[PDB]
Amino acid sequence: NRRYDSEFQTMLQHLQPTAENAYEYFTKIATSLFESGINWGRVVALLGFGYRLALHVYQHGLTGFLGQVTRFVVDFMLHH
Amino acid sequence: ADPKKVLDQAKDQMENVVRTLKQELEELAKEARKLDLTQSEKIELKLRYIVAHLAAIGDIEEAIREAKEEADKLKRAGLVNSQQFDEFKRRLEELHKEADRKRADYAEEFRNKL
Repeated sequence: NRRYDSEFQTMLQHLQPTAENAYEYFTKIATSLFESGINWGRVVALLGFGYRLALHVYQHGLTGFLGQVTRFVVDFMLHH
Repeated sequence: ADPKKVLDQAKDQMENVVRTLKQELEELAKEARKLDLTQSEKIELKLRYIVAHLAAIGDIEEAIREAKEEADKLKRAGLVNSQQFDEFKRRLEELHKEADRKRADYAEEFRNKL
C-alpha cells in the first residue's frame, strides 16, 4: 500500500515546512480536514501525511549534520 | 454481472471525488490570482490545497474499502467463485490506479499554477 508516497512527497516540497512550523501547519491541515468530515480513509491519509511530514522535517536536519561531520573529518585529513 | 455493478458504484464515486477535487482546486487557483497577494496568503493557499488533496486521497480510500466489503459479502454468500472474486479485486485495482493518476494530475497542474 504505497500508491500515495509520490503525492505525499510532492505536497511536502510544495509546502516547504520547517521544524518550527511543521506542527502548526499540520494542526491547521488536520482541523480543516476533520471539520469538513471524518472517515477511515481521511484518518489514514492524515496520519500518513503526519508521519511523512515528520520524516521530511527531520531528514532535512539529518543530512545537514552528516554533511558537517563528513566534511570535518576529511578536512582534518586534508590540512593535517 | 453483479460484481460489474459494484465496480460501477466505485467508478462513479471515485470520479465525483476527483471532480470535487477539480472544482475546489479551481476555486483555490482563482484566489491565487488575487492582486497584491501576501506571502502569508500564499501559504494559506498551500495549506488549503493539502487539505483538499488529502480529502481526495481518503475519500477514494473510503470508496475502495466499501467496494471490497460489498464483494466480501458476495463471496461469503457464494454468488462469486474464486476466479470471479479475484477478477473483481484485479479490476478494482485498475480503477484505483486510474483515480490516482487523475487525482495526481489535478494537484500537479495546480502546484504549477501557484
